[PDB]
Amino acid sequence: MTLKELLVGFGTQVRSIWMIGLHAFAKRETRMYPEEPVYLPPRYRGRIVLTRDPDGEERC
Amino acid sequence: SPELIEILLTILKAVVILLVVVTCGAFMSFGERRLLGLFQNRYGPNRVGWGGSLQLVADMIKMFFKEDWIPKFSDRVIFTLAPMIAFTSLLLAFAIVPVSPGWVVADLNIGILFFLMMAGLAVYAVLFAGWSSNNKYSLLGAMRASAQTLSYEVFLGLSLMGVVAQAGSFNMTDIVNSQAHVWNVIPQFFGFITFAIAGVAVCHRHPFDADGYHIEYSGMKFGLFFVGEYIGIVTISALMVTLFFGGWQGPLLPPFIWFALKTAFFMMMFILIRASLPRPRYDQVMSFGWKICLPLTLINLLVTAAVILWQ
Amino acid sequence: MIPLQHGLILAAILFVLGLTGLVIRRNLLFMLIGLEIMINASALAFVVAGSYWGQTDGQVMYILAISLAAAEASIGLALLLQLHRRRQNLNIDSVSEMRG
Amino acid sequence: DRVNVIRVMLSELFRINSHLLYISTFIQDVGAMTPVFFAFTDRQKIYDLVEAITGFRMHPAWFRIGGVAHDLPRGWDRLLREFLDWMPKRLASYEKAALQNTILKGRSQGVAAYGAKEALEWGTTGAGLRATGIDFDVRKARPYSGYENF
Amino acid sequence: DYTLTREIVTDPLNVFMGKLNDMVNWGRKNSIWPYNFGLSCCYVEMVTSFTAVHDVARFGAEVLRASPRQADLMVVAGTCFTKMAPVIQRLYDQMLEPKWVISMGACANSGGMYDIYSVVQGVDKFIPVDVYIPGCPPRPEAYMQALMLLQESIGKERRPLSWVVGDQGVYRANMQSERERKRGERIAVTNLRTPDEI
Amino acid sequence: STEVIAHHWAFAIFLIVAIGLCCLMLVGGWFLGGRARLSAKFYLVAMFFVIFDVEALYLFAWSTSIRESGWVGFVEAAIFIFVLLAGLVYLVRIGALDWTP
Ligand SMILES: CCCCCCCCCCCCCCCCCC(=O)OC[C@H](COP(=O)(O)OCCN)OC(=O)CCCCCCCCCCCCCCCCC
Ligand SMILES: CCCCCCCCCCCCCCCCCC(=O)OC[C@H](COP(=O)(O)OCCN)OC(=O)CCCCCCCCCCCCCCCCC
Ligand SMILES: CCCCCCCCCCCCCCCCCCCC
Ligand code: SF4
Repeated sequence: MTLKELLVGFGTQVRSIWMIGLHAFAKRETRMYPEEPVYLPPRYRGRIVLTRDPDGEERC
Repeated sequence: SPELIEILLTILKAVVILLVVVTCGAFMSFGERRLLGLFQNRYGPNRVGWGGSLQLVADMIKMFFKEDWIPKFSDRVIFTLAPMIAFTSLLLAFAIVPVSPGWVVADLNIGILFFLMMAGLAVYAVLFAGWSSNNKYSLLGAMRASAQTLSYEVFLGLSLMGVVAQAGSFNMTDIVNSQAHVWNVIPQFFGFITFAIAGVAVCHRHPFDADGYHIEYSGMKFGLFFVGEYIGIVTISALMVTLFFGGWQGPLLPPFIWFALKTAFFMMMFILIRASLPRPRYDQVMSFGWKICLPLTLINLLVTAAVILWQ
Repeated sequence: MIPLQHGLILAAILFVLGLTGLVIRRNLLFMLIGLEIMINASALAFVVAGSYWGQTDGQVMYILAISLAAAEASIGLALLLQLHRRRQNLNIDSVSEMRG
Repeated sequence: DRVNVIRVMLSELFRINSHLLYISTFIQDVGAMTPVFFAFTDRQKIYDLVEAITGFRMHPAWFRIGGVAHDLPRGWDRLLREFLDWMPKRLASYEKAALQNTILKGRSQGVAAYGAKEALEWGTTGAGLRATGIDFDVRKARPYSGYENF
Repeated sequence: DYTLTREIVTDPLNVFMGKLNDMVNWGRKNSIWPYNFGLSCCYVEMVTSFTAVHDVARFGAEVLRASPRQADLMVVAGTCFTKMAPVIQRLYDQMLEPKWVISMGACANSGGMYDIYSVVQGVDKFIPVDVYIPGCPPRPEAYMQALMLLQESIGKERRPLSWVVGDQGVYRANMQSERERKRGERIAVTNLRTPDEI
Repeated sequence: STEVIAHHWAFAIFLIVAIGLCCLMLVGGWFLGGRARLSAKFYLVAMFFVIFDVEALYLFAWSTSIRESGWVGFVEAAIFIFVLLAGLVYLVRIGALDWTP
């Protein structure tokens, strides 16, 4: 292949090494389940329950 | 007698070196996991023990107590023999490394030649694992990996011949005594880079790694393959420090400390290269091994010879 | 401490073993293997002779011998691949058309 | 009109999610493994907004005959602002780290190429058809759900 | 309580042998290598759990294997289509002991919403399952929770130490159901956040 | 001597401990736990590796004694490496060293 292509490709590889090393120097984005509890929005569709009215009787 | 205690002390030094190298290979399989986590904006295994230190023992126990399995219509001796080669070849190649003044296993007259012998024997692990599995896909993958390995082993020796040409001997202690003023990373920079690529490629590391030839392996044989891979990484990094970075030489710290930091530096760079680089295609890899690196090593040796004969 | 006669006899043993393997085998691959055995035995004999006299010439002849062995193994395996492509069998007795 | 804008925003959020998955999966298929980790972090930002709005991540089932299941929750705009400030730097980093790498270009350029005639005769739509030069997008040719207002 | 396979029995468990069996179980539970197997959307959430924002590698369970021989855990994450069921059975048979199964999602659990002509109604029709995850899809942290449940199940089981010495039976602990374990705290919930806010 | 035989003993112990460790590792793996047509390009690449490996051995022997061979040795190694690169160029230009056509 062309020597210019080889030099440009070597530069791109060096750039990739540099960005991944800088990403190593960055801050972690990991949410530490189960030590860190998962934040769920209020309308999250998880476990189904049956509720009660304010008088204490079951609403169903 | 002083001779007997000197012999036993040297034997104890060799056994200590061997145990530390095997432990370094396994513990830096775990360290590769942790460093991949660190490079990938995550943590890696940090739960099994204090900081994940017992995760490796868990892996070792899991592979020890797995059901041993060999394919039925397959060869048994060749299948069992391939992981032994993949472990033993580079583990034995470590034996020439000078770690510090007074700590060497074999101060051979050949040295570097013994490393070349071990790599040449090391290709048989891939070939044997591919043939013995009685799988067409694994056989084809192993032939591909072996062709790549030969494509880079063909210039590994010359990439080191630059350093031997400067030092005038095959011995390792004389090579590190030839670095008392200038390390070979500066004059043998082409030799430095070509030995880096060759050492990565003969170890089947990223980015140098028809299905794979390890699919039929399981249990403790898979563990042999992987631990032999990381042991080879330790050996290649130590060879790199010995040849191009002065070995034990340093201004302030004790020599073993300097050797340890440089070896750890190059193993960290090994894992960083795994994390960062993308994997090229097959034909591009063989063409970069043959067309670029082999004439580069030949020209590097020629220019090195002309330079050293100039003075 | 090592006799020269013992090294020469070891080389002769390996040479005649390679010759026997060359003759008795119908498969061309084992014929090539026996040829490699014989040439390695000859190179070993040259190493023994050079080491007895304390000369480099034995190892130099060893280098020339293994260069020849590499070239001959390359050519022979190319010919064996050609035979397996054309005739789909490695029986050397079937390659016998010219006679008289 | 508010139904149209809500459905358009949800569809564009999920389109960004799918495209991030596709680009990261392509980069992983080439041989680079770290952009899939970062693209899944961006997918987690999108999933934070989608979880806030619909209460689910992957299969919201939130559109309805005649509208959507609920009104937008209070504070959705802050999460949308956070995602819109987070995304472009990450996308530029993805391009510079993987998409401009010459190894990826050698693996990708010229591979499995077809023109406009082959795309038309096989019913190819989407990015392949537009990559053949044919300017046919449903959101412009046959507009729906208030896409003409954007 | 325990279940025997080669029957409901008691705990069979010397003081060195018990400690070393505990070390075997600890090594097995802290080194779980899942099998790479993409069926449907549940696999997308499973590989989401593998990524950096969740980092299931912290538990030592990130080593994804393309070969069933090197995989200890099979995560059936997706619908069991009738054409894919012999493939799943063959992949499960190709695995080696000890092998564990996690059903991920309603499709793998029971067939889910696809009670249809071309779908097998749950992977436990033909493959034993140790941990079930409800959800469609379960979120990645639910997969991590099922992983922890699998570790608790593994750490309480008794397996043959060697194939030449000792009892070769496999003992699986009949653990308490998670529903009855969490019924104390789940029923006591009174007020939740209103869905109007964020 | 004393140091050379100490190093011989250390090297032999290194050999046997490494081999025994690998064999014991596989023995313990077998013990523990309970039970239940290729193209000619491969030949060409391996053949090229063999030929250039022998030529590399010649350069190995050259490189050790540069300052004992003078400029004549450099000249002879220069014709050697010129024929080396001529063969390499010959292989590259005809398609021998290309995996794909
Ligand atoms: C020093 C500390 C660390 C030491 C550890 C070891 C380091 C080395 C690790 C291994 C490096 C492997 C390099 C693999 C090279 C593969 C070459 C290749 O595939 O080239 C083909 C590619 C595209 O070619 P093209 O013809 O365009 O494609 C066909 C078109 N459809 O063409 C190209 O991409 C052209 C450029 C090819 C590569 C040039 C050399 C790259 C060297 C690796 C990067 C080093 C980065 C810096 C490292 C730290 C330095 C301090
Ligand atoms: C599966 C098993 C396969 C076989 C494994 C090995 C079997 C034998 C095991 C026991 C070996 C015991 C050690 C032998 C002696 C070691 C010391 C020695 O060789 O000393 C001689 C020489 C010294 O020279 P030097 O010190 O440089 O100069 C001063 C001279 N007094 O130094 C030398 O000559 C050094 C050069 C020779 C070193 C050879 C080391 C072993 C090489 C074979 C490795 C095989 C790898 C596995 C198979 C690969 C795939 C087939
Ligand atoms: C990856 C590196 C593996 C190295 C294995 C060998 C370790 C040998 C340790 C020797 C320690 C003592 C060295 C001589 C004394 C100089 C240093 C004194 C302070 C430690
Ligand atoms: S359970 Fe739901 S999310 Fe999982 S595979 Fe089935 S349809 Fe997809």
